[PDB]
Amino acid sequence: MTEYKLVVVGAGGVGKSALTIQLIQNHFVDECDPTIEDSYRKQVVIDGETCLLDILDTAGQEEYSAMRDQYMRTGEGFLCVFAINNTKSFEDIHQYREQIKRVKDSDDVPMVLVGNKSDLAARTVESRQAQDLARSYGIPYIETSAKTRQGVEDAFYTLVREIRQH
Ligand SMILES: Nc1nc2c(ncn2[C@@H]2O[C@H](COP(=O)(O)OP(=O)(O)O)[C@@H](O)[C@H]2O)c(=O)[nH]1
Ligand SMILES: *CC(=O)N(C)CCN(C)c1ccc([N+](=O)[O-])c2nonc12
Ligand SMILES: [Mg+2]
Repeated sequence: MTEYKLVVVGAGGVGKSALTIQLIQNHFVDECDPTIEDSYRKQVVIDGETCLLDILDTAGQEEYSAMRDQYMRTGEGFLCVFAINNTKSFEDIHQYREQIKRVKDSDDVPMVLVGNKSDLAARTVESRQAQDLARSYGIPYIETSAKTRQGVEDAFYTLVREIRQH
């Protein structure tokens, strides 16, 4: 079956695992082992195509992992995630993208910028700010909540659409 290899990167606590697990298990986790990193597979129909998403949910851990290296190199699309109530997480984004540009040796990597925790009445990073970080990158911005699923399918499926047209 057609597959897409997706990688989810971003600062600690942005909700990378929560997003993954909403897409896959259709529920919210109120917390998660902050340190665990693996890939999960998920069947979805996207734009009418039956396919599998193989999603490495990264952790922040003191580098080297061969598995992590393998996904950073053969991964077709990256979700770059910050939380909209955490300005440091948003500032970090450029480190994550830059590491992806290095491992993929390209300025044109299927990516999507995700502002998670859109449910919160806690916003510190304004939407237009992220629109502009994304536009400058030439990639889409999408705001999500793992708590309510708003934007989640859209984050992932826009990423697939970016992998396809690459
Ligand atoms: N309100 C809210 N909390 C979230 C959301 N996503 C994650 N969280 C919380 O943020 C914390 C970090 O989540 P986690 O998935 O471990 O983040 P990770 O370190 O990026 O994998 C946990 O307490 C989650 O319950 C979200 O969309 N909304
Ligand atoms: C942060 C955390 O609680 N974990 C990494 C525990 C295991 N999780 C989140 C997990 C395990 C297995 C599968 N799976 O088989 O597909 C998951 N899919 O989303 N989260 C999964
Ligand atoms: Mg995690």
